[PDB]
Amino acid sequence: NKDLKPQTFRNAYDIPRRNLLDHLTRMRSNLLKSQVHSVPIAQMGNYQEYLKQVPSPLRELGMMIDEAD
Amino acid sequence: TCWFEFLLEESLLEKHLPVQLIVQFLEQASKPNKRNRILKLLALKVAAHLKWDLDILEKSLSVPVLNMLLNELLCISKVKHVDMDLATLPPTTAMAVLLYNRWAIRTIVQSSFPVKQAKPQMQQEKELTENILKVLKEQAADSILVLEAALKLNKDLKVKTEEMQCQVCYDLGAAYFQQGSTNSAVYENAREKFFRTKELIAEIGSLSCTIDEKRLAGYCQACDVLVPSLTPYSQVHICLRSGNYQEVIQIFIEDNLTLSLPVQFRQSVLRELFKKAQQGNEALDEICFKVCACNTVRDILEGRTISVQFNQLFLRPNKEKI
Amino acid sequence: FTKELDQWIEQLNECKQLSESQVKSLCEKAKEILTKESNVQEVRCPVTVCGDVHGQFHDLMELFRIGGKSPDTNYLFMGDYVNRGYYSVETVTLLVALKVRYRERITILRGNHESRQITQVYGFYDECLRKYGNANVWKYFTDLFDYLPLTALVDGQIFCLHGGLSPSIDTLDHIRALDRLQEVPHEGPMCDLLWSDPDDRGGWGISPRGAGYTFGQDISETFNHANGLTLVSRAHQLVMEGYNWCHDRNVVTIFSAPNYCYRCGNQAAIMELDDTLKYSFLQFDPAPRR
Amino acid sequence: MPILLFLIDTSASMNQRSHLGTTYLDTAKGAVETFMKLRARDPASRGDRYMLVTFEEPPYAIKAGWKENHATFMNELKNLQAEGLTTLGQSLRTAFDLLNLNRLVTGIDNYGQGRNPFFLEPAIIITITDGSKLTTTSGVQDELHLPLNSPLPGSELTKEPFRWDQRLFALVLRLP
Amino acid sequence: GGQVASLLDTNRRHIWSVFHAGVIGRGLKPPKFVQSRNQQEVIYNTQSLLSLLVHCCSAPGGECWGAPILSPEAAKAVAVTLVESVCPDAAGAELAWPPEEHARATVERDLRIGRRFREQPLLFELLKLVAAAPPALCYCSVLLRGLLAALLGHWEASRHPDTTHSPWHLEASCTLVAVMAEGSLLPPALGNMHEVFSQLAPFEVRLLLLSVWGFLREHGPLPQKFIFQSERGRFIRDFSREGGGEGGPHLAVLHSVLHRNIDRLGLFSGRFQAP
Amino acid sequence: DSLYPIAVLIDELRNEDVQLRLNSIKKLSTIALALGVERTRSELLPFLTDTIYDEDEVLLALAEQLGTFTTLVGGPEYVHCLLPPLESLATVEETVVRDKAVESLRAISHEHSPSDLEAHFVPLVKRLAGGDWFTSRTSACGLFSVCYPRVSSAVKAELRQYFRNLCSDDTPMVRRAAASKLGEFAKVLELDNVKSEIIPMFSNLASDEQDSVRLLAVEACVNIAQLLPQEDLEALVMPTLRQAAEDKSWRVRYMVADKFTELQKAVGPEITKTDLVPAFQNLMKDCEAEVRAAASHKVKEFCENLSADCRENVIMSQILPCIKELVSDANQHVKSALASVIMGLSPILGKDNTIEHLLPLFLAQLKDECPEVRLNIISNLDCVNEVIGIRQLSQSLLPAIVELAEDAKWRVRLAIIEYMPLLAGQLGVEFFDEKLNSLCMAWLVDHVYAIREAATSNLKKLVEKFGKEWAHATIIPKVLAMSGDPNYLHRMTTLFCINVLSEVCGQDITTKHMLPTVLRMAGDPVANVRFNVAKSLQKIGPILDNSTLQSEVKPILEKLTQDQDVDVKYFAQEALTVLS
Ligand SMILES: [Mn+2]
Ligand SMILES: [Mn+2]
Repeated sequence: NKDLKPQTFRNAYDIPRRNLLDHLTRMRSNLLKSQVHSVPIAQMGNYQEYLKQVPSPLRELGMMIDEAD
Repeated sequence: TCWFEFLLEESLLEKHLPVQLIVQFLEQASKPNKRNRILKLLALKVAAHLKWDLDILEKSLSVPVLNMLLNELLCISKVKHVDMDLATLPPTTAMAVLLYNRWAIRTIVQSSFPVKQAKPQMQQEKELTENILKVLKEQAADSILVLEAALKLNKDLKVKTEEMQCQVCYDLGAAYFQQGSTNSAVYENAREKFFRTKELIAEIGSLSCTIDEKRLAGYCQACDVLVPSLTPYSQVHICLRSGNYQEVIQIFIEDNLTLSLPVQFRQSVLRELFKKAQQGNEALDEICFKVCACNTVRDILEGRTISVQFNQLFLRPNKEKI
Repeated sequence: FTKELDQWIEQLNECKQLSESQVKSLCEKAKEILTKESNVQEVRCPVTVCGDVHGQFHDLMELFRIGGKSPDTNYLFMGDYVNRGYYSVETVTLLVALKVRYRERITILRGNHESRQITQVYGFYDECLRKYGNANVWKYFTDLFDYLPLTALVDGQIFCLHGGLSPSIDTLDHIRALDRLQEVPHEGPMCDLLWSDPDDRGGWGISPRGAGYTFGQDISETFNHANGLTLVSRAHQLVMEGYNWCHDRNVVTIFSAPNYCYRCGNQAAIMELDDTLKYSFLQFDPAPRR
Repeated sequence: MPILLFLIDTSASMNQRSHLGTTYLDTAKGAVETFMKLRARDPASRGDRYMLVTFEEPPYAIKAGWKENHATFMNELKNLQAEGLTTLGQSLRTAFDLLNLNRLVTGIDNYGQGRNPFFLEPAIIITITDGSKLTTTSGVQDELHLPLNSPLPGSELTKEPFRWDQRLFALVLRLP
Repeated sequence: GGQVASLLDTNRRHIWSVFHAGVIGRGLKPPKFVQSRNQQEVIYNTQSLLSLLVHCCSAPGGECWGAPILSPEAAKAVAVTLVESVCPDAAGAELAWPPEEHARATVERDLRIGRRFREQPLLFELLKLVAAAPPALCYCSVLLRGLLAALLGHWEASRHPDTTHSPWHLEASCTLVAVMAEGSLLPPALGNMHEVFSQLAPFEVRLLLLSVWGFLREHGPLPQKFIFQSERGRFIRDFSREGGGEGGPHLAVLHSVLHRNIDRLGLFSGRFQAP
Repeated sequence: DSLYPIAVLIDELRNEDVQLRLNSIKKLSTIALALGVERTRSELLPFLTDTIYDEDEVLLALAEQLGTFTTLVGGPEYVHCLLPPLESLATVEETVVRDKAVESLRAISHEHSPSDLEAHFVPLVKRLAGGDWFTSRTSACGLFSVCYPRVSSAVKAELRQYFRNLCSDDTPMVRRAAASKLGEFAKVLELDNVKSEIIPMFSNLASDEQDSVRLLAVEACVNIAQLLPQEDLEALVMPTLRQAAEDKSWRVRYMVADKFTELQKAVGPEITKTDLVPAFQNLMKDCEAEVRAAASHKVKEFCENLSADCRENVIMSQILPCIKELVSDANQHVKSALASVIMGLSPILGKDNTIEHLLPLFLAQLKDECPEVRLNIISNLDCVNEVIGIRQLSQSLLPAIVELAEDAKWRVRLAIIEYMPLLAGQLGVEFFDEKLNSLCMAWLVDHVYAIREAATSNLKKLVEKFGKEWAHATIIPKVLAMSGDPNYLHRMTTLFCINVLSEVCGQDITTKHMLPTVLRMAGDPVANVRFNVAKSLQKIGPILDNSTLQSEVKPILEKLTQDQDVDVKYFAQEALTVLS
């Protein structure tokens, strides 16, 4: 079942054997003071949405589309 | 520079001591004035600055621009061309018609050639080239008679009659070679023209004119092979043409030692012999076996597989075969 | 007779363009080199894989500061080195100069913007006119663009490619058989190769753009399994996190043009491959400008 | 106030490839895209609700009913899979059931008070299918029959599932 | 001649951070396959197999030279199973040759055929064996068409200036035209131009192969044309009766290619005489 | 008919597409060279005045070409005839024509004589401003400025009064243009005439109904304030400055906030201390972050240029009470503008005052969410170290440095590396080794190559300071551990640090610890490693003992020069030739 939300950092049973030591190092570091980037493609080039969730800067003084008009 | 800076300059052509400039002049003068006549005069002057070398004008300037250029030249000096003749004419209007008809023959020959198709304005040029090539195909015979009659004339910036005859006779032989694909008897005239060109080039060795020596050598070799009127290739060819096959077998056995003939050539002549035995002539059966055996030894010495023809020929083996 | 190339690389690193004859000699040398290259250019690890650059030269220098200088770090560029940027000429010239100088240490593929129509419309032509006064530099570069490889293959596993897949293509041998020396068509294999975009889809789909197709997970899964690939590295679309996995980690979209049209505020990334084919993505923000 | 119900065939026979290299389902989805591209050209067509029905089982057959935004319709169309049988009759019954669901509560169908052309809920069902024979778990039905096992309340007053203002169109994809 | 522990070491190589964010696939790719086989041994294995096939195909073994007639039924059997093995047909499998633009719709199948011919060199040997019986090569026309489309695609996509930089494709083009000539799918004039292929560039050899395609469209490699001449007991194709049996336009394009490269094709001009 | 140069060539050349029009326009020099000077000076200029349908493509190029005409017109005497068509060209609605035309006209004033410009230039300004189109008046005020150094008083008065008329116009864009030309003109007019004419006009245009004219009055404030330094100034720029300080126009408050430093230096310290400090105080707490960020750049210069008599008193009484609100602001740009410059007050404020006051502000900005603020805080810590000493800096700010030594942003880490040799230059070997030497060694395995090469140089500086007796003890074995890593960029870092350290380590030291590791990498399967080894042997070649050179280095370079990759071949060959 895809998109079953693996809990690799919360469940050791999800860890593959071949990817065990490196994942162990990663989640060891992550537990200390020190998956992601798999967004759906539809909400991947949304710059209106991204800029809406970002602070404003200081104000000033053939084919069909290719993104960003 | 540009067409305007060159139009006012009466010495710019005298300073650059070109074909791109010539096609720029023609392109500006492409539309129908005194500026047009001045541009044509400048283009003719700078074209004549190159001593009228069609071997450099043909490659760069396209067919319709060069057609316009020499048509303007004929309008400048002369006045069909076949019916007019008058080869005893003033020098300028002699070599002008000579160069124009040499160009006509040369572009017919060039148009017959296959060009590389462009994988990636063009339509107008294509239509114009097709139209002028069509009318040239209509009047190619007139040009052939004009150049042939001129080659028989040696009356005379005068140019040497030897070079002016060698260039044109080469063009005649090339034109005949173009038509030789259709009518094989035409090759005889091409042979004579090509031999005359080789003799004249060996005689004087002029430079301006300059001829591709390799092209002339290949032309002469082709004419020697085609019309008879030596290397083992031509020996096999004449032996096949004359119906003699024993010398083919002997030269093939010698070729197994020298490894001179192409393997493709040997396979093709073996196939031709098989086809002729296939058509009749029961006397060829041993000849087919003999050349098949010769090709088989050639193949094994070259490290290649034994053909199916050899294997089926050795069904029912016989003492003489072995 | 290669010190002048190093001086050109140094000159271009200060955002100084080359002259018309310099660009001409560079393009002849690059055309001579790229003619040998196959459509699927096999690339040996280690290599750093970069996405769209799109004229942002200072962001390309930021990319070099992240991943290392060009002779020392093997680079792979998946198309779109021009348009939508103020310094398209400088960045494309630097990439071509590095390809000429270090032909084994840098690979440059062809993107959808490496075409005459797209460069004319979206402003590489206008930049060439502004910086040179004649379109002969643009003609030289666009004639050079036909020679770029369409795709790349890293150790026979990762399949770097600007756009996406095509319904007419099922195997890499079809891509190798393409006559890539031509304009990017409006239909067919090369067009969809440089224009296609993956999607949360079923089969194929007509693209929102006017060219290419859009394909779902089953398509890329079949493509990966048929061609013996693990991944289809990809660069055509805009990505906000710099990189984004697609299709159950069969396709990854790497974007290397931070703050894409100087307005998107997008983060960029480059994917490093090392001797064991272990991937690490370095996200980088745009370089500090005025 | 038009309604555009799409009865997309999702039988596994829709996985046949055409010469374009795309399955019949891919061209079916593309034909829906082309249809809304052409329909949106008319500026009086702005107010228009699309529905989606497939050949799946009744809980999963409908994928965009009433009060479902156009984005959900698009997302559901893009992600269709051809994995069922050609239960065309059952899908037609559920398509007409979807359309005639609200007719009684709002009383557009005036029963015994005359038929009012001015009281209508316009809709057309476009069923994009192939010419392949109908299929059920039992076998090949070889003729379009509409099931009547679980009638909607009030279905006895019309005697036919399809209503006055509902029309059926078919796109039988025969691309070789 | 055909073509073709963990965690302990990983712990030892570890440094307090993973550094790499993952491993693409199963790590490094293998060192690929390796081949080591004698060429002469391949030649004589092929010889034993082909001799067996010729024994099986021929009638059971008068003139003290000559050979038995290969059975066109036996060679037809070899041809149809060759077709089935290399490309299971029925996309385009009618004996009629389609237009040249149709080759752009079957390009995946043609590349499959081309790879099969490249990987298994004896497919050409069995092709020549099929060609030995004249009418049987017609039934293998799908393979000929597919290989021709693959070679045409290569020559169109070749940026090299000479055919010598494509050794296998040059040899395949030469062998393919020679096989059509031997099977009399081409007249002797058109079937002789595998001599010049090593001399030309890719675009003229592409043009000549397109002339092969055009001739085969115009005439058609069909078995009904092969009339049974009972003077010997084997089939004959005589193109002269079919009209334009020399192949007028195709001879014309070949002679134009010759005239272009007359500096080097002078000696070969005698292999393409229409009479 | 068509042999005539000017019309027949130029019109039929301009009838083509755009790029040919630009080319043919650019060849208008050549048509002047070909003809004699008298013919062009008598004929060519009318057709420049005529056929005005050239579109915006060629007007700037035509204006530039008219500008470069200096000898082909006839000489300095006839060069005044380039005034009419260029002026008529200046009546084009787009902008770039006007400034390009006036730039061209100013250039050809070098050939102009007083009488010449009195006869034509001043009447040109007269008729130009009198035109019924705003473009003519904008070009009139633009061309106005270059007459004063050559004219006499009699027409200086005409220039001054016609400029006065140009201040009080009604259409807005001529007001903006004249307002722009005030500041450029303010630098050349006589001060008494400035008082008589410009100050009433400058004052009542500072109160103009259009915010743009107020903006450009603010622009001209400095050029009108750099002179007139008597009580005049006290009653000159005061009204407009106090009105613009807290003006409703946010843009005016912006552009004042970006210009206080030059104004404050131009009018003495004590005067600004007395008069504009309520304005400065309230500006820092303004409603919008725009003006707040604009003014926050000007802390260091405003404080440094102030009067030492009460510098600390005025700074702690006016700047710090609002700097507290600025630091805890919700806007990242305001804090970023603050952090770049407010830390330069550590010399000015003293040592004890810095430790008592500035350090909590520095720590608050070091914990800031926006990384730009953190980077700006780290920017100039050398001054803080110089005025505070290594002791208090290591006592207070060091854990913040440790936290930002492993920050998310690579630029912050790059900044931290730059001051590590500085701090280690004033710190003890033992404390530095236990605290930061491992931290310095943590940077050589960073993802970013800027960080890696950044702290390579740092290691060179450290070895240059400490010496081999410690580099051998600590730096070298952990580098050699990094030398065997599978990641080839770690091997790159090994080669780079070998290159940089060898220069400052020791010939025997290099030959007996650096050399065998380099000998190991010559067999690496990565061509990057091998050519970098060749380049490294080239770099460390003239450093180590010469006996081992041909004994050990030479055979591998004979092996590397036959490497399969052409890059390693080239680098090995170059190393072989230069080693000699
Ligand atoms: Mn984009
Ligand atoms: Mn793209």
